[PDB]
Amino acid sequence: TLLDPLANALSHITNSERVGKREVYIKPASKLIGEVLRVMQKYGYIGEFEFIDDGRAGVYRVQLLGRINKAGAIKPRFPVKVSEFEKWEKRFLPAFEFGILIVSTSQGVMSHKEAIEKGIGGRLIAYVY
Amino acid sequence: KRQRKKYETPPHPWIKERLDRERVLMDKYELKNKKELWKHETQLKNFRRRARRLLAARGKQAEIEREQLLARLKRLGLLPEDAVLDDVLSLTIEDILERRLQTIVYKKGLARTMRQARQLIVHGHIEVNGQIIRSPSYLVLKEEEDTITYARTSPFANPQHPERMMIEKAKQG
Amino acid sequence: MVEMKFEIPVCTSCGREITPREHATHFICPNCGEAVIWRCESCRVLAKPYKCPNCGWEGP
Amino acid sequence: SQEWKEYAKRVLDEWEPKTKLGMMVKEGQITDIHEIFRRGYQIKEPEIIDVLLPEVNARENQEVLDIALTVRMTDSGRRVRFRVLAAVGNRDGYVGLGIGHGKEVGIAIRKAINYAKLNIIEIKRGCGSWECRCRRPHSVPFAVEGKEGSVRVRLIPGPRGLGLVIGDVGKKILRLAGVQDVWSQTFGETRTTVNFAKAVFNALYNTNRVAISPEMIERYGIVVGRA
Amino acid sequence: GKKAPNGEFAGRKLKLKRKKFRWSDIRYKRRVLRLKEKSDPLEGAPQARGIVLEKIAVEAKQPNSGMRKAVRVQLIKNGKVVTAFCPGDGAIKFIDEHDEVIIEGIGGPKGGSMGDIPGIRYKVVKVNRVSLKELVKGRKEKP
Amino acid sequence: EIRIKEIKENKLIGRKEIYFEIYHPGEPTPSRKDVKGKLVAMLDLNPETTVIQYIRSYFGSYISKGYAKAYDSKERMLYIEPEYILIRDGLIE
RNA sequence: CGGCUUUUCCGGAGUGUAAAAAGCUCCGGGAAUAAGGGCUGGGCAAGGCCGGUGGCAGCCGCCGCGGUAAUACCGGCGGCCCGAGUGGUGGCCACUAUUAUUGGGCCUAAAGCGGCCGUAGCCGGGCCCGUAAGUCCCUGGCGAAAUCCCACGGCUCAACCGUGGG
Repeated sequence: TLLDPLANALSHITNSERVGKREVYIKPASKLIGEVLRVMQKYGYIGEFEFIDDGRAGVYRVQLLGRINKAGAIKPRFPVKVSEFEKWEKRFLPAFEFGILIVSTSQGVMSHKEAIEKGIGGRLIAYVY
Repeated sequence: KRQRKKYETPPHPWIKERLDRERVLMDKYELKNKKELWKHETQLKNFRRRARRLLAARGKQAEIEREQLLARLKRLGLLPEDAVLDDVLSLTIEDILERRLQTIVYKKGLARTMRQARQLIVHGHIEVNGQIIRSPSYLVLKEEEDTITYARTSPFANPQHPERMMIEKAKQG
Repeated sequence: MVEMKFEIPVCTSCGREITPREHATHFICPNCGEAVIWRCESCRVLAKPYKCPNCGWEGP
Repeated sequence: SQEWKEYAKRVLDEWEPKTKLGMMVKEGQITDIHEIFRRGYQIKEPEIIDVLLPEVNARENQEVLDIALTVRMTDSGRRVRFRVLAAVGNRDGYVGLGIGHGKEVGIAIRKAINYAKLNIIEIKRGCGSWECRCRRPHSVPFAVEGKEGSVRVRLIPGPRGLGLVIGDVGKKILRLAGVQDVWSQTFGETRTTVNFAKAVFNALYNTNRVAISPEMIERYGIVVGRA
Repeated sequence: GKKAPNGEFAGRKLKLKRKKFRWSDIRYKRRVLRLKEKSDPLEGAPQARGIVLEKIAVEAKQPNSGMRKAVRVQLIKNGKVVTAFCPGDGAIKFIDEHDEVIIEGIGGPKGGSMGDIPGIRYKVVKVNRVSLKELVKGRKEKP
Repeated sequence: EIRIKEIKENKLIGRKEIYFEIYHPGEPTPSRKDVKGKLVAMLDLNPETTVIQYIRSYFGSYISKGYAKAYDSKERMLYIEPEYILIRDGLIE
């Protein structure tokens, strides 16, 4: 059973990247997935991404630019304050500011760097680098 | 609570590289025991840990602590007046050992040999800012460095002390 | 100390850089003859197609 | 320096080139070591690399990591053989590893040196530490992993002057590569120094593999090859 | 499969699992039950005082060969009798029947028997408040 | 050579506290009588009403620290001051 | 071989005692005038010769040496480490990702229940409206002192103690 669309999507993205496929289709096109896809695109990991009206859940189509070493979902959604970033960031980014974490906060799903700039906590949802 | 040693023993006592390096340092600077060297290295590690912790900290307290650390390090003379938080990781033990009382007085040419400097400091012939100090392991601040002179009542205040002309000749030679 | 920052080849079919000891291949474009395609071992073994940037010519 | 060019001249005057890579290094067309690496060519004449990298010939820059005595049993004796694990690398981000088989220790050492010469690789260096961030190639640019046998070694950037936080074998390997500080984390059997050295070599080689954006190059001051 | 549990709200099962499989360790199990403290003839004493009962030679384990001298000692603390090795060379002459000896551990693996000598656990340190090390060296003299 | 660094008058008690340095380079630590006789000169005090509490010789220092008091009437010390300090200063047998 | 200092010893003076005591600090006489413990085959790598014992005596944290030239026993010589300390024994932590949340395994090395159903528990499709309980930010009271860290200041420096911050 599909317990989670987001982790499956990120696993698919990484496995597609490793072989080197050009286009990736994400089957359970959820809103949180779309907000997620916006993020690393804003940071240049991917190119244009589009939604497709399939009539079941829609499908998210993305093209791969060969710039994603590994992407996954921090599953137990640990709540994190503003100061506790380096603790979790040391756990999921290979080096200092290498890659980005994604946080669901009061102001939306959005990048951990900008959250530090906004100085707002939230719940980690996924990591990619 | 009990007090604790201010020096950290090496993790393994019989590594050839560390053995030889410490032996070279011992012979050059002529400390009585490796205890003194280990104390100085522990001081170095303390400063480096403080720099490490501060470099990754954001907040007013972090800034104040950083400024204070740089101020003290400059006070010791271990850094230039335009030093930053980066080069502090590049400090070595030899920077500290250069700042020792014994090393400074010997570099001030009051001893033919730094062992003789250690004797002079122990016997109270060397005064810092007009105050004596009998610990050769004492660390000398930059400000103190110009006030280092012979003890007034000691015979070495006499220019005619028989060892004194030998000292000054070896300095000249 | 002048920095000898070279240009690391980047495989066209994927856009990845090529590791020093890979069995990649570089060759002039067989259609236009102007562009040199680089092709890394991962792309080569899987034989996923490459596209010329000049004339758009394509070929495994 | 001048001595190194002098030896380059001698080995140029003597070594007649055989492989295809030989001429455009004997003809002056190629001048950079990484000129070999970028095009995906192959090296089977060690004489090529020292012509570009005479610094290999230094005694300090060549290390002997392990001497082992392997015993092939036979119906009329325990015929033994020396396996020499050795590493040859310059202190500006190029290094190679090799294993030499010999009937004698000296010949084993020579063959290991030649094979380590032939397995030369380029390296990425930087300051990826969460603390240092000095933009100088003292450490790895970022965390990397190498695997071989049961050995998995994760190198993590470490602050300046920390000292190589790793076993002695990895200490020597990273010493000859021009890298100064690193945090290390090992899993599996580190006792078998051959597998451990191979795992460290794999990690250093994998350093190149990661995809990199132009911003992070300026961020970490990444050096690929010669600093 | 994947390691479980992993939910945000499964602290109880994680803690219970860890507690359950911590008992499978032997070091922690020994410490908590204080089994050594129940089994120790010394009852936790690194050093103990006893009275020699007899002298015995014991054969070392193969392939080693040798006749190791030792003494049976009746413990003053609790009365239980234990055998203790006599270190040094020819030390057995210095030791006599009904001698107040002081023994400690022998230092074998897990505090057990050391070297090739099996079953022994302790070595004699002092005799009649004079140490065996000097007596074998001869520097001091037994009372 | 005596250099006073503080003279506090305790109007409640009616006493002048005296805190001072004594320069004795190359010399022993001066005796109580000598310092008292030197102090009384430039401050014009009555020796009987003046008591010197302590004279501490700092290590490796040729300047010694000294603390004393100077009251107004002969009864104040008897009522207030510890009996032992006068015995040290000899004002009581 | 020559020259020199004063670690100690003697005397005085201060504090000192609410009393000596501390010999604490200053000055004076005067002298080269307090040093061991362990190891020396490898794991410890740190260190190589001589004589005795000869499957005995024995050593050994483990691997190992002794069955006659013993670099491993004993003794001498020499060497290495630490040092007013240095070894032996017992306990806790690390070593140890051999307790694994970070971060262990479960085909053949210890470990998948013989299988299936299902209660509790745990984990759960997408979109929109609502609450704002968890959550995140701000903010008031609170979490004794000492002890922790830092800068500055007092005891010669330090240890220790005070001031200010966290």
